[PDB]
Amino acid sequence: AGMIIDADYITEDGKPIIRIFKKEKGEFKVEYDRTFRPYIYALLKDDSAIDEVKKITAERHGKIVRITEVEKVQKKFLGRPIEVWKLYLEHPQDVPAIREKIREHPAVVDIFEYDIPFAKRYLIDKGLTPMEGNEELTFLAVDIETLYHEGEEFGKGPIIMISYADEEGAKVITWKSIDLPYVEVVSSEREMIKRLVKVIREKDPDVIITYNGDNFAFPYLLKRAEKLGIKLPLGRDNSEPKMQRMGDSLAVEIKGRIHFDLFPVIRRTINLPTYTLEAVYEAIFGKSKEKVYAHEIAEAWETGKGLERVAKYSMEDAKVTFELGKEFFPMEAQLARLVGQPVWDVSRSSTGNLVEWFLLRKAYERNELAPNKPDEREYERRLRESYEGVKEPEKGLWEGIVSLDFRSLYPSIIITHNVSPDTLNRENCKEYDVAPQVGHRFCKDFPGFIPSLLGNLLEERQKIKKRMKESKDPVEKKLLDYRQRAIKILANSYYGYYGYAKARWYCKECAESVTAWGRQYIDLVRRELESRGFKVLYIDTDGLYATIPGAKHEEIKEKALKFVEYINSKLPGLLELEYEGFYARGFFVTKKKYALIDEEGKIVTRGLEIVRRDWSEIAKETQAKVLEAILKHGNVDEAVKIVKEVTEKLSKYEIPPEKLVIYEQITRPLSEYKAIGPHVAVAKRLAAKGVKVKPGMVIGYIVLRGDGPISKRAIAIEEFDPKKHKYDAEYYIENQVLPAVERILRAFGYRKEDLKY
DNA sequence: CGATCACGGGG
DNA sequence: GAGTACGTGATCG
Ligand SMILES: [Mg+2]
Ligand SMILES: [Mg+2]
Repeated sequence: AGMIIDADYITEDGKPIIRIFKKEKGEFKVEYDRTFRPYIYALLKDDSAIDEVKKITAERHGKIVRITEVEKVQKKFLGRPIEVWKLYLEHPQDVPAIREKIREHPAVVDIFEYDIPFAKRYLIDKGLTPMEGNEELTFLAVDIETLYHEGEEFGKGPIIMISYADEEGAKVITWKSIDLPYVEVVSSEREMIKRLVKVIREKDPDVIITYNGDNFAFPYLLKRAEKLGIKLPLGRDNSEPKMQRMGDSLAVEIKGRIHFDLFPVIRRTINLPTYTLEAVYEAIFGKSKEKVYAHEIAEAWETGKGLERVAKYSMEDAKVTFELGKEFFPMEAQLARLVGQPVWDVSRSSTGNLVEWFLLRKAYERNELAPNKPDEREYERRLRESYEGVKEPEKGLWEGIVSLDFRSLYPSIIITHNVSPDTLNRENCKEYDVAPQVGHRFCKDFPGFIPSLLGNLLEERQKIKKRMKESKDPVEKKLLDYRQRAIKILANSYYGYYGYAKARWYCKECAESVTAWGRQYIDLVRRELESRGFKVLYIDTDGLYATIPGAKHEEIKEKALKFVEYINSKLPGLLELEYEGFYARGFFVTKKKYALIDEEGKIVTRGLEIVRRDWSEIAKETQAKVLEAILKHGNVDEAVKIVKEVTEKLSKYEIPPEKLVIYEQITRPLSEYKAIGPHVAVAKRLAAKGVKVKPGMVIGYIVLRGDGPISKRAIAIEEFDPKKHKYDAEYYIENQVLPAVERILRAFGYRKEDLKY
C-alpha cells in the first residue's frame, strides 16, 4: 500500500534479492523479492542457433556462469515485429561477465538490453513507480566543518564540527568549548562523529539533505571514521554510507533513505556563474549569507579565537541546507514519479537520462525492444555530425532587453509531424511528411513511438491544468502544480534528446527536422517582432533577446507582453511562446555566450565567466572588472582601459605574486601521467623532497620567466621567493588575462592585440 | 596537430 | 553495480 522511495538488490547465498524501500502511514517497510531474474536478448540469424548459443558460458567469483533458461519472444524493433531470444542469468553480475561472449558468436546478429541495472530493470518490468501518493517524508540536513591547510591530502585534518538541521532547529556538535545555545561540546572528533550517528539513528530521517555531500561531507566522514576505526551505521539496515563512482566524481547512498545532495539538483535548475551555498541561498530566498573561508576556520580552531563565528557559520550551513532541501525536493519527487525511478538516481541525472528512463519503461509497456547505447566510435561519430539549417548576434551594448523562450514549440512539432526514428524514411509508406530544407520523410501510417508518448504527456498536463482551475483544495493545487511542471520539463527535453550523442533513441534526422519545422515559427516571431519596431539582438533554437532601440523600458515590457499574448492567439494547438524576463543591459558574443544585467543590478551570464581554481586571480578579477565596467557602468571604454592597465602592471612586476597562483589537483599516482603539465612537474619535485603526493592533493604554482614550455618554469607557491624569482609577465598577459577578457570584448569590435598599450 | 588533462561544489 | 558525468578549453608530446 505504501510509497516506494527506493529499490536495490542484495546477494544471499550467491543469489540476488530485490529490496523495495517503502513508507506506509509513517512507517518504514522493506519488501523482499527473490523471484526476479536477470536477462538480455539475442537476435539470432536462425532459430537452430539457440542450441549453440544457450551452451555459451563465462567465469565469475571462481564459478562458471551459464545461461539458466532461454525463451523465444515476439517484440517490436524500430516499429517492426522481431523475434529474439530472452536469455536468463542467475545473478546481475553474470550479465557483464557473459554479454561479450554472446555478442561474439557468429550466429548472433546483436544483443539487447544488456546494461540496465537490476533494481531499475525490476521497477520497469514490475510496473512499479516511486513517490506515488501523499505520504509525508521526514528530512534532516547534515553538514561538516574541517581543519584545512592549502595543498593537504584529502582527510588529513580532523572534522572539527558537524551540524544538522530540521524543523526542531539547527544544531552544532564540536569537540572544542564554544558557548552558544545550539552548540553541543563533546570530548573528541571520535565522540562528535559517534554523536552524528546517534542523531541520524534517533531522528530516523527518510531524506538526508547535504550541500555537496557526495563529494565532500560523506567521503570526508568515511575517511576520518576509517582513520579513527569507527563505523557509521547510517543505513536503515545498519550499513555504512556507500560511495559510488559516478563519472569522474562520486555519489553517496544511505540504504533505506534518500541522500539528497542539493549541489547537482540546483546546478540544473538555475543559472549561476558559481554554485556556492551562499550564492544559491541568495538566488532563491533573496537574503545574504556570510561565507567563512577555510583559512579563517583553521585560524580560529588552532588559535582558539573567534570560534563563535565558525560555529555560527556551521549552524547556518545546516539551517539553509534544510531550507533549500524543502524548496527543491518536491519537484525532484514528481520527476522521479513521472520517469519511474528513485529520487536518488533522478536528482543526479541529466534531462537526457530522465527522457531515456521514461522511454525504457514505456518500451517495456509497449513490447518495444530498446535500441542500444552507442559504442565509443559511434558516440564520437555522433559528436562530429553536422546539422544543416540562428545567426551571429548583434554587436555592442544594448539597453532594455526582453527575453523570449521558444522551447514549448518543439513537442507540438514532434507530435504533428510524427517525428520519430521508427517513422524516418520508411519503405512502402503510403503517406509522409517532408521536413522543409532537409527533406527527411516521416511516415504518417502509424504514430511514432516518441510522438505517441509526447502526445500522452501533453494531454495529461492539460488534464492536470484543468483539474487545477476546478480545485478548491490548495494542497492538491500545489501538488498538481509540481506534476504539470514535471511534464513540461520532461516534454521540453525530447527535442534535445534526439541530438544527445549517448541516446538510445538518438536521431540526427529527427533533431534536424524539428529544427527545420521549428524555424518557420521562429522566422514568423522575428518578422512580427520587427513589424512592431523590435530589433532582434540574439536568436538561437531555445529563444531570443530583443529591444525597441531607444524606447522607454516600461513600453518595451508592455509591447513584448502584448506581443506574446497576440502570437499565442495566432499559433495553433499547444504551440507556446513565453516571455522569460527583462534586463536593463546586455551584450552578446556568439551562440550561448552572452551577459546581461537585470533591473535589480544582478549580472546574468552564459558561457563566459571563468570562476575556477586553475585560472589565476589576476585573470578572474580583471574579467569581473570588465563585466562590471560594461554592465554596471555601461562603459566598454573603461573595460578596455582596465585590461590595458592590468597588462602594463604585469609587465612592470607591479602585480602581487599571490594573484598569480594557479591551482590544479593531482588525480592519480604521479607515475601514471602520460603528459606532464606544470602542476605534475611541481608535484614530482615535492614527492622527491619527501612530500606524500596523493590523488586529491591540490598543487599551487606560479609560472616563472624563461625558455620553453611552462612545465619547466613552474614553481611551487611555498618555494616562491619574490626577492629571487621573476614571474612570467608574457604568460600571465597572453595566457591568463587576455583569454579571460578577449571573448567579451570581441562583441565590441576589439581584437586581442588592441587590449595593450 | 591529436591526446591528454583539468574544472565545478566542499574545508 | 546489466549506467556512469558533462562540456569545454589549456597544454603536452
Ligand atoms: Mg541506488
Ligand atoms: Mg559547512
